[PDB]
Amino acid sequence: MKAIVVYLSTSGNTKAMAEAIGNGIESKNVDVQVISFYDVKLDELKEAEAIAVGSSTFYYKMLLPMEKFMDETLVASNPQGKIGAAFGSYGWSGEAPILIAEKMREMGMTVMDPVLRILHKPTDKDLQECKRLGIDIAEKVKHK
Ligand SMILES: Cc1cc2nc3c(=O)[nH]c(=O)nc-3n(C[C@H](O)[C@H](O)[C@H](O)COP(=O)(O)O)c2cc1C
Repeated sequence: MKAIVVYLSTSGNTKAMAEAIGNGIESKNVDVQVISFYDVKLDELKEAEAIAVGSSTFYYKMLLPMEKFMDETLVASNPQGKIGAAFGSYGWSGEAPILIAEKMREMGMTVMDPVLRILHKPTDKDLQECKRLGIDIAEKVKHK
């Protein structure tokens, strides 16, 4: 089975989170690809049993390219009933991962806890939190 970790990142912080989530999924022998939203194909979303989506927060929102990706591409992938996860890096208000999770639920996805947001640059211990989210995603995939 297969998971995909899709992200938007402006300075690398959400990207670092995404790669650590993927490392956690790999560690449980679930296939995974960690990929920027710009490069992901519709078929790759359709193929996946679990889709984790991450964005940083700019002016209290996920950035517009990610909002479009979610409203157009993710909806078109027919994700009803799939495992979802939401994450991102932020500086003080941190709305984007909350908004991502809400969008996923509206789409019919079952969003795992925790929705994971991390201030500024992830420390090593922060990246262990990310790895744990990936382990949890893999275990959820294998349980289904
Ligand atoms: C122009 C700009 C606007 C930002 N606005 C917010 C904001 O409204 N709320 C917040 O929590 N962080 C805000 N941030 C902080 C970023 O979310 C934070 O630096 C984050 O670590 C960037 O992660 P990334 O490298 O994955 O893009 C802003 C940063 C910039 C540069």
